[PDB]
Amino acid sequence: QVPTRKDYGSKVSLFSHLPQYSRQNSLTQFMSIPSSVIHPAMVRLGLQYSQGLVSGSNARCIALLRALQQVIQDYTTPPNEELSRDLVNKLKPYMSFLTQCRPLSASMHNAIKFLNKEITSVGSSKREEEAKSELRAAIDRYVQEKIVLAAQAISRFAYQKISNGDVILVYGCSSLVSRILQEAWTEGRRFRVVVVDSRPWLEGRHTLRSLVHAGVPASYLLIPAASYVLPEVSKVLLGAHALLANGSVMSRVGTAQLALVARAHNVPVLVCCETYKFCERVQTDAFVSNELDDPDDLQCKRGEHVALANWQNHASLRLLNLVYDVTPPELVDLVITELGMIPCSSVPVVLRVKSS
Amino acid sequence: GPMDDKELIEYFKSQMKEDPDMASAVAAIRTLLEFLKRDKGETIQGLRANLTSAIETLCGVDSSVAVSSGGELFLRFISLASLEYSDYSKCKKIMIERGELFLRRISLSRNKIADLCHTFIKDGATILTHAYSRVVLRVLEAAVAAKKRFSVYVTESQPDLSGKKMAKALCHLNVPVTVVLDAAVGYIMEKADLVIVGAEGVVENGGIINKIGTNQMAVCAKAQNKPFYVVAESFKFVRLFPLNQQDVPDKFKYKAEEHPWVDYTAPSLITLLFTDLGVLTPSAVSDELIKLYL
Amino acid sequence: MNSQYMFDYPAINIDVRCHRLLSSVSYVAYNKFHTHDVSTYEHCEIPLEKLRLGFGRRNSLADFYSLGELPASWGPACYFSSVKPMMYTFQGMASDLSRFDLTPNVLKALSWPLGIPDCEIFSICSDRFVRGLQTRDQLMSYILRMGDSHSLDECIVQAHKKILQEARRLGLSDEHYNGYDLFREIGSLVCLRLINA
Amino acid sequence: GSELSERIESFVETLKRGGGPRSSEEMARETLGLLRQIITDHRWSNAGELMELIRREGRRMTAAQPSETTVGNMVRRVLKIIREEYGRLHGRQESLHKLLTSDFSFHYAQLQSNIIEAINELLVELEGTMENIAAQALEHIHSNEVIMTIGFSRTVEAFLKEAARKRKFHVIVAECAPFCQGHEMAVNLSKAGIETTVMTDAAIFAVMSRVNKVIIGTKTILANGALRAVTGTHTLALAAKHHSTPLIVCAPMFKLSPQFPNEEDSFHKFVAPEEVLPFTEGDILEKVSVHCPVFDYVPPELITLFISNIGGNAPSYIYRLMSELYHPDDHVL
Repeated sequence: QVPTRKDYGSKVSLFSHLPQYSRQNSLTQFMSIPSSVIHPAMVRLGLQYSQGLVSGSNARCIALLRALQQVIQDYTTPPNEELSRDLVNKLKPYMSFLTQCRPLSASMHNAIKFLNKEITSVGSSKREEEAKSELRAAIDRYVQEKIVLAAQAISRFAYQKISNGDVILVYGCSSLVSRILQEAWTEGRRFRVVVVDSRPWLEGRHTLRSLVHAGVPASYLLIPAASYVLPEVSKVLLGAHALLANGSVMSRVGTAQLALVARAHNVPVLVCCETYKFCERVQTDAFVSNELDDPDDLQCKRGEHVALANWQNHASLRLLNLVYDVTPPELVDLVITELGMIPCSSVPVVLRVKSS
Repeated sequence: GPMDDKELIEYFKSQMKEDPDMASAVAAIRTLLEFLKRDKGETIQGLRANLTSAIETLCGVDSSVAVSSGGELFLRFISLASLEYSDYSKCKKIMIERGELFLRRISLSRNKIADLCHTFIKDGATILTHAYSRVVLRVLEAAVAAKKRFSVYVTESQPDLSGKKMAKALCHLNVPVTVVLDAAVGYIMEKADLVIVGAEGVVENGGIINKIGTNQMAVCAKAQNKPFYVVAESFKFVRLFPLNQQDVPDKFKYKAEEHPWVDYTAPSLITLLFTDLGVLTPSAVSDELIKLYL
Repeated sequence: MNSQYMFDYPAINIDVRCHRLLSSVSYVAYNKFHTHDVSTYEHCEIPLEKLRLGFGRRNSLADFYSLGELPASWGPACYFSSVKPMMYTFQGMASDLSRFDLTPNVLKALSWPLGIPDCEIFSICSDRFVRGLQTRDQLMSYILRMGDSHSLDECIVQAHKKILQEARRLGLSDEHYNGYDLFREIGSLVCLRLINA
Repeated sequence: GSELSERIESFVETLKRGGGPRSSEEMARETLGLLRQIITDHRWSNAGELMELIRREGRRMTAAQPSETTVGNMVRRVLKIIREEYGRLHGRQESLHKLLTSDFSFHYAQLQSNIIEAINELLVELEGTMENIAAQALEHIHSNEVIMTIGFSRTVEAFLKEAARKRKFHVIVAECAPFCQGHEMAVNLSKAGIETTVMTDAAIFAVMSRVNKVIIGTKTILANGALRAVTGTHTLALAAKHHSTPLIVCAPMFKLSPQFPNEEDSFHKFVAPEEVLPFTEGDILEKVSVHCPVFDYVPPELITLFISNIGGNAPSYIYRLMSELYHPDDHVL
């Protein structure tokens, strides 16, 4: 079957319950060529997941749904079996392999739940090709409604909250935030954007380029200097990887810190997120559920010496590369969704109306 | 068409003057429904446009948040009624019937709020109020009718001394009341046991839009761990999301040096809201607004 | 937002072979909130996809789209109009030639604004013509065909712009053509061109 | 008839004199069984008579011991079930939608069977509540965590015992004086291999700076998200809020009461002063006022999360759950 990826390095005691892998160490080195137990599309998708070729939550969800469409297209039913059960039982090992390559995002989990519900809803009397075409169409419609129209509606809503001459502070890379800012500039709003970035990913640079290509004036700085720039900031706009049932915002590490520092400077905090990223689970801190990236990414060349080189030689030394953090609902002023302008406490309400 | 702007303004002012107890939003909704009674239209599109223009001119008459809240609520009611019936005649009959029922239901919200809120007043308690409010007067009347003894403090509301009017109205039923300055809110906060205020409009996130001095009293009560209760009717639920004091629309601040007439109070500064729907947390207002608009 | 609800939606069908002929817009049941704001003209719902909703009581329709906006409702069908109401001439004459069909100089004079001779505006301005739900499709299709766009609001803006351009060409004053009733303006201009030549 | 009356009288006297069912789940089960027996044995024609009878019985049981909110919660749940069944069999909440867009005398033969099967389903769901709550322990406890508890809560004990099967952590238990039931919790947790500490409530603040999160039980949950907990829990919540320490309430769904904190002087349970000041003090007892409140009121703003058999929720959502369990007309009972 599929072997188990080996943990890399020594983990912090408080984070010993979470996996921690190495970027160089791939899993497909122990898998057959051509791939038999795992569909080739899933193998390629996991390969680009583990190497970080696709990183955004929306991008990861879109790539996963495209790979699932390819798998459904290549799928055939076995004799004396049902489509609804066999497809799910065949997809389960693929999702396990993908999780082994990299822990699944919340949007990925929601997409998996939606696809499983759609497959289970396929009638037994339905023809194979008709069922496959219907599944592909359902995946395409899900992508459309949950991404494109949602982003358009969120941008339309956020246009009303952006005024001429204000300063908006953004963090990291978020397609929704960049799209919102681009349309806001296009419709005629005149403003400037402050971009905040953090090591080691430095994803914010991406957004910076987008702004430079849109004509929007922009500024760049690292997260520790955020407290220096917030006095001139009029509002903070943040993307979200997930919204939890208690109203807390699960996002890239440093988002909660930025929200706290903005609260200390009396500036409003707005979080933009599509409703398909809402989660029924709850989480009070960043320790119980999180992702451990490659610790070797923390090594930086300052001058001619790398201080963290061969850090595993020291027995007591540990390297922590946290991926996500949780912002409490009391640190978020407004949430912008495709449904409208709602507070954090309304997150469960949406979860009640989307399900039924 | 029928009942041009002059007649609409005259009817609104006559309804306001004939019954001073009736609130501005109730009078506006009555004027809109009585406009609906005589429209002589054949399509729902022109009806909606005419009602929107009527709401526009009515809000031109009165710059209160409650009038706009009633206008939006009436528009949503018309849309909901149109959603069920396609024929315009049957839809209009259903709209008239439902509007009469709606007027009957909203005419008695104050008594329900009083009956649900007077229980929170204790014997020998010290009640702090901000300005004149019919709902606060009604809840205090209901508490007095319950053979309960309490004292009331009220600010003078310098722009227009409605605090003096509230003090006289409270003395009318033999309630020990005191009048303090608008600058004496922090000084007298330590003597009050709980704070009860009204609201001209309830915003989406659970905060309230109220007289200019409400935010100071809410912040002072928060700094001293005093409960802050808001009595407000259902028809004052606005789908507005101000981020700060400057984000409040200017059509409500002025014409009702720099002298704004209203301010916004965040939901985190409010303990409970007493509405005709019941006793609610500020989070329930957003749920209600979401449920109303599909 | 209450201003985004749509009772009916205009579905636009445009034929590539000829824009001025067979290009139509039908109305279908929507009964839901639209993604954009809605403007109402003669019981016709126009999505404001390219222009923004505006407020006030400006005298002319140009006073709105000069700022990239459109009023929520204007025209004879609304009791209170965002634009200043006004009356246009040759309405009785238009009702008179409403009986005349498409069958030299008269054809060139009446070729406006399509560029191909047509006599539908006479039936539009006839006194026997009543505005309601049944006449939304034809009036909106005429507006769409007069302009060159895929959006109804842009078509209305272009129609008013060309009306103003012809008024400037024929020497009529700007203040007497504000856009209160676009089709009455079209009929009056057509009748003036007909009597001129 | 006579047997049902004897059972009702025994239940009322047990509630009045204390004791009886130590477990809250056991008390809920007994209340549901008593209500089922009332429905089966007593004669009624339509839904109105049954609702009035249930209202009278629930009023009697509530007046027997107002601090035991589980009985009243069960009565209101049965009333809501009856209302739902009658509406389903006869016809087809207050909101702005209902306000805008605009009789229990009818009799049905199969209504009683539907009520009984709904009550049986409710009991079945009640039996598996503790395991459902404990199944979420791993999602909230990480390695080498420090947990603080007060008193003896069976739900919290199950939570910690389930979490200890795969993770190592420390648990601090405060003895809920005077009835120091925290000692039993501490020894029970130590018997399961968890490293535990015993301390008095006076140290709750002092060690709070070294606590990662607080997991506590409760007696009642109010409509606004407030708690009726054991005495000393308000101080623990204040100490946790001072350090921004998350506070988790592991409470089943049957402890939700649609009442509000407006009621006074009946909230806390006052017991004999012997628990606080012994009778052997002597003459000074003549001129000293001794009060021993058993329960404490915790405002909703001091609570971070509620864990129930349906999952995790914020206090600000409690009202919605309270809307899904009880009809607004049954709050007065």
